[PDB]
Amino acid sequence: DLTVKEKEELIEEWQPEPLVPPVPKDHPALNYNIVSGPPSHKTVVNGKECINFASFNFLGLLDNPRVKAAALASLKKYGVGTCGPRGFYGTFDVHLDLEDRLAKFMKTEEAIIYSYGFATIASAIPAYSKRGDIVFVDRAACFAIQKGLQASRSDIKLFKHNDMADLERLLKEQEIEDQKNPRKARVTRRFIVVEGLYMNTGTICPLPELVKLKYKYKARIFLEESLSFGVLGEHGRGVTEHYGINIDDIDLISANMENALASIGGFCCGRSFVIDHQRLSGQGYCFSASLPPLLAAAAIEALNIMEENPGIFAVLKEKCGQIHKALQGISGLKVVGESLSPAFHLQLEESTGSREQDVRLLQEIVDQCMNRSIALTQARYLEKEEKCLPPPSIRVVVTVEQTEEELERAASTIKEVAQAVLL
Amino acid sequence: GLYKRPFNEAFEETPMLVAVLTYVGYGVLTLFGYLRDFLRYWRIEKCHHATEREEQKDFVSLYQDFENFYTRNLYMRIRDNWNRPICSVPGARVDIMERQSHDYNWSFKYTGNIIKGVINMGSYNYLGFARNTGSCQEAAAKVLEEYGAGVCSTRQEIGNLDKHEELEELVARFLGVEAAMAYGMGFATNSMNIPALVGKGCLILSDELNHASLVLGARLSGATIRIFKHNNMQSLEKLLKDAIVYGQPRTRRPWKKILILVEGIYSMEGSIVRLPEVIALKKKYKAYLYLDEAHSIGALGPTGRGVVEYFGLDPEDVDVMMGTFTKSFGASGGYIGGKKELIDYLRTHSHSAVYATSLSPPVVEQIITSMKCIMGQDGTSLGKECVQQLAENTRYFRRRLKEMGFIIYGNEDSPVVPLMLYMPAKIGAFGREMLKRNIGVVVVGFPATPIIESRARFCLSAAHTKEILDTALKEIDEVGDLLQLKYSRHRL
Amino acid sequence: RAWKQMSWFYYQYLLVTALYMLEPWERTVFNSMLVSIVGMALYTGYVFM
Ligand SMILES: CCCCCCC(=O)CCCCCC/C=C/C[C@@H](O)[C@H](O)[C@](CO)(NCc1c(COP(=O)(O)O)cnc(C)c1O)C(=O)O
Repeated sequence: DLTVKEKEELIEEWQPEPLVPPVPKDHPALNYNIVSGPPSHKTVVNGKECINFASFNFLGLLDNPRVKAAALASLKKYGVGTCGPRGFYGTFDVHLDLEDRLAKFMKTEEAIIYSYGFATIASAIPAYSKRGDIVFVDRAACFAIQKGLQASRSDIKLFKHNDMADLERLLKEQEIEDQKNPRKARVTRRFIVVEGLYMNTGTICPLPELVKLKYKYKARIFLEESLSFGVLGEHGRGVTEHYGINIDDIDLISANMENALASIGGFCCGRSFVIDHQRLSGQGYCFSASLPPLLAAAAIEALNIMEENPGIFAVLKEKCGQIHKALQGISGLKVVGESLSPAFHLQLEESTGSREQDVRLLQEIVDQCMNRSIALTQARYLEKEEKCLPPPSIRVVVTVEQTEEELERAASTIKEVAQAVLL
Repeated sequence: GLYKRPFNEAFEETPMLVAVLTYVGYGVLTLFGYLRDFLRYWRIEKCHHATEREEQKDFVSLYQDFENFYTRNLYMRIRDNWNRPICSVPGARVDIMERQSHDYNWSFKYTGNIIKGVINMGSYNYLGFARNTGSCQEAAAKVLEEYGAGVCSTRQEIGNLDKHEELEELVARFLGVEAAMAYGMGFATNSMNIPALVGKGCLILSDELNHASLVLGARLSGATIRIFKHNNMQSLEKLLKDAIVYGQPRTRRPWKKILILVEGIYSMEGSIVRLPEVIALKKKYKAYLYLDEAHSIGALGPTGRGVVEYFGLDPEDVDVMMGTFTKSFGASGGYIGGKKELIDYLRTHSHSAVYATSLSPPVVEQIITSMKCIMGQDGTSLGKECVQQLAENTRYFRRRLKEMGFIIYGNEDSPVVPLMLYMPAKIGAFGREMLKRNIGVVVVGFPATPIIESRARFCLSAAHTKEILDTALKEIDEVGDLLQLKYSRHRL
Repeated sequence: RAWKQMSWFYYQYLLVTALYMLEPWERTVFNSMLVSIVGMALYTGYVFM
């Protein structure tokens, strides 16, 4: 309908917005932390040597000499790069050996390996769940689960954190809707996506009631254990070994090898029936290069170390209990987590209105502690992208390496700094 | 749109008879798949495919049968060609662990023997940097001994490391852009950095044959997606005009931003993008450009800078320059280069920066060593000879293939060489026959290609000498005569 | 050399009609059906003559 001259005038008058908006906020995240040398116990941060209370290295296998020797041997035999996807001449013997080792360690029929920690649980969910299904996810799920759910088009319902009456209420509403429309009902699939040990809050999900609800209301459970894979249970199998729940009941278990095993990549274990689908319908699996053999050999040697010595879980548990009990009593802060949790949070007891001021106070505490030679970090989130934004918090991570004296001194340092600042 | 040097490409159309035969074969396979499914339904034959547990039989079926129909009756028959395990460095010659199956590829049993010295065409290693010996291996070993394997925190937290700073600065110097940032995986790079740039109320013009990572990244953001024809600048111009004039669909409000996603070299198709025309259109219509150089970072260019140096254009014209280290540099990872403000915003607001683990130290060391080898800062003359040898190998191989009479796709300078098979059974037959004659090849089917177009891909390298190419060409000619794969009418 | 010739012709048959991917009993079923149809058409044509 438009004349031509009007069309060129419309085209020339248009002015797009800049590709990236200006950032006149002086973000603390803009100023990174420069770590000189490996991020291990007694590291150097910003030119100041400090004890590492921030890195996710629970079992202290990052600097174990055996792991380095095994990785060096694999590097000599194969080289750094794999140069191909898993389908096209990218599968080595080390990959199959690692899959077998994981399957035997978790006492599960099959396991699959993803080359990047985020991608495993970012791609597991869309593979099984399609448009039209209903998925019940916990509120405090990590960002990876949220992106996985968004990638699929399935409807999403968020139930309250560790509240089983809320989940039963949602399931009852779903069943009445099911009775309303049976023809749609026969097709829709129900999933319950839950995290083993929550990163954001540092609590533990009540698995037995989840199993009861699954068997009563016919919903398939997807369990994510990024932290609980290598820290919980007598033999470090996971939360399933901690509670005593039979591993058969859980349909799929996802994890990342970066936290405990100290190697890049993730994995997913389950029955062959559910696992075999991911080898074809997993975007992160089919369309990406395989994991380098060096990292796979490092992970295998870490698995051998974990199998040989099961007392490291006990000492880690006792250190977590010790530090968590010691931290109780700070005047201006509150501990958010459970005793068994390796990594937990410290949050302001009474928060000022502006989030930026609270972040500034926490950053001041962190810097003042770093001057005292205890390295701490702050939980980092995306304010806009996060569906449920947790309050700002200082992350505390416990490691088998840290001695009792270091834990006591860190507790006293944080206590003095908090009383100095929050006053 | 000015081209310094002639731009030649050929995409020969499929014969009619071959298309008819392809449809007949696919129909026969589909019908027999129906018959097998019906037989398995009545339990006349045990279903080797696993079934869900007994107490979960009351649950809704996890898999719709017809959804997996292609996997159950089509893919499973010739599964042996893909997922071939190897046990050596993926250089010019690779070792493959032999395997055989008794239940028609349902389950694989590894036999003792291993095939040695197979000529390799599947692995990329364009510049031949995948070796277990050299200066790169020694530097990687030293960094592994010092830093250790893997890091245990995200970049914004304590997981940041000085090696990452050195790698980012080196990448920024290498490309020519002001700043750059590195990432664990190129797929992650796309899927985690497309949503950051564009939001709801923006348009994304995606090429018809874009990578899966780009499509996923576009879907994750709320931007509207419209697809233009592959390397058809008239289609792109029409879409740009209509989008600028009419505006948003529901309410005719002007678009906030218009982003065009293009790739350097399309892996399957094998065609180099018409960059000068794209840049001309982008400047005329005030759009933004996202250039994926995964397959062209090292292969193309007088000194291997990329497609931008191949066309002689200015690096500052491209707004976003993504690349992947895996294809050429011999290490996994990804990177994005651009102006300083873009990199600062990405450092602050990227998903990978916040919720993902950093890149491994030995990998970044090997990348740094490879880049300093190519750039000539090493002091060795090996930087230029690798690129020259790759160019000669590509030209010789493509000319020899075309002289025989196979149908070949893509630009002549493109190192990736797709050869056309066009039929279902020939996909398996070509792979098996080539493997028997001691050459390893890769064949691709319906999941990644159209149903009619089924192709076998070759990825040339600077590692290959002339004699390897000669033996490969002789065996390919013999197999083509055996299976009648010469369809080209122009020159045979 | 004729035997190799007919073997090659049968091999081209198998490649063209996608019988190469199928199991032997499926091949036998398909061949029986095809020859039955061909014979039916032959007799129906002889009806016309
Ligand atoms: C009749 C029955 C026929 C049955 C056939 C079944 C069949 O073909 C199944 C195929 C099995 C495996 C499929 C693999 C697909 C590969 C596509 C390829 O383009 C890849 O995407 C690659 C390598 O992964 N892409 C690399 C790349 C990335 C990511 O790089 P990394 O982060 O290093 O992994 C991102 N963008 C782009 C453009 C590329 O190329 C590739 O190009 O080879």
